[PDB]
Amino acid sequence: PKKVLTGVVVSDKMQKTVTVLVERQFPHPLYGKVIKRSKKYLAHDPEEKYKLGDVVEIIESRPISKRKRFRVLRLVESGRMDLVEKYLIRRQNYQSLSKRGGKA
Amino acid sequence: MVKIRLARFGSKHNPHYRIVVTDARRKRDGKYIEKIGYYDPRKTTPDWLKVDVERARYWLSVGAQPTDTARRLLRQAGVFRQE
Amino acid sequence: MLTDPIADMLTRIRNATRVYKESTDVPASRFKEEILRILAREGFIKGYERVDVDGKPYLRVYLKYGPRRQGPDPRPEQVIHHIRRISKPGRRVYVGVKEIPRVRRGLGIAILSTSKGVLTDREARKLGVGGELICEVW
Amino acid sequence: GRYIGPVCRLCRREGVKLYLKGERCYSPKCAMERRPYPPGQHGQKRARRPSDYAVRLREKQKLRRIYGISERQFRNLFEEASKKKGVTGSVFLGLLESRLDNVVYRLGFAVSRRQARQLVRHGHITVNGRRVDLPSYRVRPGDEIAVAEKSRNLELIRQNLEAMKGRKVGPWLSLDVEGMKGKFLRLPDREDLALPVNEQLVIEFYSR
Amino acid sequence: PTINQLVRKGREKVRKKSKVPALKGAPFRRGVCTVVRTVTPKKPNSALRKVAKVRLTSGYEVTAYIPGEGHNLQEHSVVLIRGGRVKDLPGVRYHIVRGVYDAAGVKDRKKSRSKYGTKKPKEA
RNA sequence: UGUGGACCCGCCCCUUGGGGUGUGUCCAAAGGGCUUUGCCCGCUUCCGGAUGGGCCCGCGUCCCAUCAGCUAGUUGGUGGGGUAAUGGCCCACCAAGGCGACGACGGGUAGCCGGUCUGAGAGGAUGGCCGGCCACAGGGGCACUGAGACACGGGCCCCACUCCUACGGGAGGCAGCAGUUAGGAAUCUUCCGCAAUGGGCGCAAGCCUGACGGAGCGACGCCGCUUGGAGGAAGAAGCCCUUCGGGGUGUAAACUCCUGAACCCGGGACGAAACCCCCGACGAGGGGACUGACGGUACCGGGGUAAUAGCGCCGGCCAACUCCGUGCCAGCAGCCGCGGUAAUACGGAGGGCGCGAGCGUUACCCGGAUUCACUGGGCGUAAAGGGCGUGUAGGCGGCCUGGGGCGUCCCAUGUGAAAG
RNA sequence: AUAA
RNA sequence: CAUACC
Ligand SMILES: [Mg+2]
Ligand SMILES: [Mg+2]
Ligand SMILES: [Mg+2]
Ligand SMILES: [Mg+2]
Ligand SMILES: [Mg+2]
Ligand SMILES: [Mg+2]
Ligand SMILES: [Mg+2]
Ligand SMILES: [Mg+2]
Ligand SMILES: [Mg+2]
Ligand SMILES: [Mg+2]
Ligand SMILES: [Mg+2]
Ligand SMILES: [Mg+2]
Ligand SMILES: [Mg+2]
Ligand SMILES: [Mg+2]
Ligand SMILES: [Mg+2]
Ligand SMILES: [Mg+2]
Ligand SMILES: [Mg+2]
Ligand SMILES: [Mg+2]
Ligand SMILES: [Mg+2]
Ligand SMILES: [Mg+2]
Ligand SMILES: [Mg+2]
Ligand SMILES: [Mg+2]
Ligand SMILES: [Mg+2]
Ligand SMILES: [Mg+2]
Ligand SMILES: [Mg+2]
Ligand SMILES: [Mg+2]
Ligand SMILES: [Mg+2]
Ligand SMILES: [Mg+2]
Ligand SMILES: [Mg+2]
Ligand SMILES: [Mg+2]
Ligand SMILES: [Mg+2]
Ligand SMILES: [Mg+2]
Ligand SMILES: [Mg+2]
Ligand SMILES: [Mg+2]
Ligand SMILES: [Mg+2]
Ligand SMILES: [Mg+2]
Ligand SMILES: [Mg+2]
Ligand SMILES: [Mg+2]
Ligand SMILES: [Mg+2]
Ligand SMILES: [Mg+2]
Ligand SMILES: [Mg+2]
Ligand SMILES: [Mg+2]
Ligand SMILES: [Mg+2]
Ligand SMILES: [Mg+2]
Ligand SMILES: [Mg+2]
Ligand SMILES: [Mg+2]
Ligand SMILES: [Mg+2]
Ligand SMILES: [Mg+2]
Ligand SMILES: [Mg+2]
Ligand SMILES: [Mg+2]
Ligand SMILES: [Mg+2]
Ligand SMILES: [Mg+2]
Ligand SMILES: [Zn+2]
Repeated sequence: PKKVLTGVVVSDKMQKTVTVLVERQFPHPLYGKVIKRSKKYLAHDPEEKYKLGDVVEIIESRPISKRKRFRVLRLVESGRMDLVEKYLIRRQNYQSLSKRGGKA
Repeated sequence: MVKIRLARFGSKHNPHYRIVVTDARRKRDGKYIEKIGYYDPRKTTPDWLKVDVERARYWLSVGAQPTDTARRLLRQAGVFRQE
Repeated sequence: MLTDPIADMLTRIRNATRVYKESTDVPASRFKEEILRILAREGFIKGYERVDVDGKPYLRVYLKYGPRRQGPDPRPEQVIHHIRRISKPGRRVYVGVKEIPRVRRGLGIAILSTSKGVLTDREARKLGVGGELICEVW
Repeated sequence: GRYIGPVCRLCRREGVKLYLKGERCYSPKCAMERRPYPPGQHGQKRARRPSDYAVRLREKQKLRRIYGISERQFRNLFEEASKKKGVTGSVFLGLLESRLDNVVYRLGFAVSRRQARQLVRHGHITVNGRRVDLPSYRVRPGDEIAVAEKSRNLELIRQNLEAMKGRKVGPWLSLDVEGMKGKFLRLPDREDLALPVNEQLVIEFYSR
Repeated sequence: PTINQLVRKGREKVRKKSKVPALKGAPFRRGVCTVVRTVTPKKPNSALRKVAKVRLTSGYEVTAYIPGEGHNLQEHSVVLIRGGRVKDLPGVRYHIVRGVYDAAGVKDRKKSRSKYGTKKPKEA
């Protein structure tokens, strides 16, 4: 089966391409606690249709670029900017954590 | 081209062949597609040739080609016999 | 805040028995209650009941001990020798039916929560499920 | 056989009549009766308390030095008997006792086991009518242990079996004289042998 | 630690540094003597102890001990070292094999013969 | 010639470039052999099967954060080129993106796996024989030919090295089998055979196979086997000890009889029945013939000799003690420790313990080590609470009801090759 | 001064 | 007790 993931668009600043973020709950090998863990996929949005905040299903597909191997399969729910903001702070933090300069 | 042939499985001076289907370019004792019988030449036991005609027939039906020996053994276990 | 309310109860109970109270109050939840149902059934308590302290809903557990003993120290044997939370927050513990533990060669129980509901070890194995291993009691 | 040395200095180390010689061991000797202390310039001073270990060690030696067998071949049997199903101790005894070199002794063809070892290695013993010249060979149940057809009128064998006429052989062995033929009925069970070994101890020594 | 912490960091496994860089891992290593010495022990010991500074095919200069009552090693003797600290001379971690190369076997020794490396006294 | 296929455009079904269908255009072939009018082997186009591959994806895959920022084909778009085929694979133009504390970037180390060792297990260590995949063929590039190669015993070029050289120029490439040399603590025969199995070409007969089947060297490892078996003193000699009576080596030896490893003689294999040939039909089926490297070996039968034993240890841990020598020396020593003139710890002897065609040593891995603790640890004084707050991410979160079913549980089913 |  | 130096 072409693998199908569900995710959150955290970027459409790109011609015909969305950045869907997909998470996966799972029990940890040694320690057993459940750990979340997430990965960014580039998805083919051929008709610049879906916008950030959309929650979409992503489908395994013959490659469109490198990085691009999925097409946005359908829309689930829309608008939910919590996870977008969630993901956005997450990277804003990186400003500190360094040697250099920037309020995180 | 896929063969039907004897892969060598005994030990030194004690040979046991394992009749198998395999791509003809495999090493003799390497990875095979399917075993369909065995054969001890030294007849050390009351059962020393076994086949499974159906699988043997199957493979032949799709152009498995038996070595001149495997064919002998195949024939002997009644693989060909149509009467 | 109260991070695990089940351990709170499990403990609340452990604490009470070690000073031999007649009963103890836990603040109430169906899930807590659904455990006491088993504690009670398997003989570990005398049972419980929804009392009501200061207008908020509690489950009074009625504890159960041995008979008075011999020599120095006549404090009776405990019935709940031992009782401890297995699965906890930030370490949830789930088991297959083939993995539900034999506690003390069955001299003790192991309450677990399945989609057929809260159940003893013997209950789930002889009923074919598995679930979140809540706590051993022996 | 194996070990090939003074055997009665071993009788005298285990403090037990071991009968590693059969005949003379029934005389007023076996070494034990008359002089039953340990060998060596020292074996007559007040014996210190054996360490927990010595006790379990000396006990294995007592068992192994009976059947006359290398530790390499002893342990190999014990490990096998261990892996195996059943009371791993008595299965061990069953295994030592299942040895052809020993079964020949049990059926009184040889008067000792050292003698029974050689009787096999020199080919005088047959199993199921075929010859076997290996002391190791594992007798299974149902097997018949003959004296070789062309060995029958031999001196050492004649005396040895006119002596067997009218004597009883273990409840797990058959035997007919004149036919020079035995039969391994069954693996003996722990109470069938009368071995001066704790044996439970032998297990403990092999996990030290 | 908390589980979330083991998750975050985890247990660090233990590295086990060698007691004996005779490199290669190898059981033994050949070298030449670049001085034979006498050394004083420590602690509650006193005696004169035979050692060598060896320069190895490992490309390493280590100080070996020369066991046995009698020894025949000189400031250019080739020798085979073999690991085995001498408890009393600090910084002496390897031993020299007696019976190999320039090093003679101990003389007229009758007991622990294969250490010290002496043949079998022959007669009937 | 057009069965049929390919390409453009249109239409239908399908849903990514899958399957039809119409016009137009384009594309086929090779002969050979005889028991010579019919068979055998070939050739051409299309559809399907089998087998072998390419590419893409989810998840898993060592250490350093004393490596925190990284990226310009970089990230996506359009159109091209390229390929069997997708794709920044490559190119032009356009947008300004992409990745990172869930560890990007850099550095260090490493072929990965089935498995292997260890462990009660969880775990730890490993990837050597064998099997699967990948990568490489003096070092670095490159394409040609092909169904397949960027090609170990094919081509070109640059580099380093050895060799021939008439000074311009040429020739090589064992990480195939043996073998030499060097380095090293250390690792085999320049052996026999294509008889078997397998491969390539041939219609076949055959040919070619250092694949392979065998032998050879090495106790390197496992397993099996021998150096004998029964009798034999109230206990020889020698060596040892002693309370000067004795006690030990010890049934051990001598010696009596009994079997008979070595060795000699005779028979002597299995592995091999197919290809081929004959009848039948060149099918099914039946009949016949040839073939053995190992090897005069394995095994069977007769003859027949008492016929290799070492090494470690004996203070405690740890089975096993007595004399002499030595005098903080000579030495031992895994740890604690022995030796300073009465040493069961050093060197010898007698005796003893343990293994035994081996026994010790050194090296390395797991174990004991709950001594990195998930199972299974700790931090008042033993090592360990951050000098204190505020708070970002993150972790965690009271009671009641309803939806969903991500986690969790259950049933069925596919996969989990062989070896182990 | 050093070792017991 | 056995040693080591001024
Ligand atoms: Mg050491
Ligand atoms: Mg010593
Ligand atoms: Mg046409
Ligand atoms: Mg047409
Ligand atoms: Mg379509
Ligand atoms: Mg069309
Ligand atoms: Mg044409
Ligand atoms: Mg023609
Ligand atoms: Mg295919
Ligand atoms: Mg650009
Ligand atoms: Mg393109
Ligand atoms: Mg493009
Ligand atoms: Mg990296
Ligand atoms: Mg590699
Ligand atoms: Mg592994
Ligand atoms: Mg452990
Ligand atoms: Mg290798
Ligand atoms: Mg390998
Ligand atoms: Mg090379
Ligand atoms: Mg070559
Ligand atoms: Mg060299
Ligand atoms: Mg061949
Ligand atoms: Mg062939
Ligand atoms: Mg004798
Ligand atoms: Mg004879
Ligand atoms: Mg004779
Ligand atoms: Mg031929
Ligand atoms: Mg004909
Ligand atoms: Mg035929
Ligand atoms: Mg003799
Ligand atoms: Mg002792
Ligand atoms: Mg004296
Ligand atoms: Mg001296
Ligand atoms: Mg003295
Ligand atoms: Mg003293
Ligand atoms: Mg001594
Ligand atoms: Mg010692
Ligand atoms: Mg252990
Ligand atoms: Mg551990
Ligand atoms: Mg601790
Ligand atoms: Mg302090
Ligand atoms: Mg402290
Ligand atoms: Mg503080
Ligand atoms: Mg500070
Ligand atoms: Mg502080
Ligand atoms: Mg705070
Ligand atoms: Mg927060
Ligand atoms: Mg939450
Ligand atoms: Mg809750
Ligand atoms: Mg709900
Ligand atoms: Mg679910
Ligand atoms: Mg398997
Ligand atoms: Zn005796």
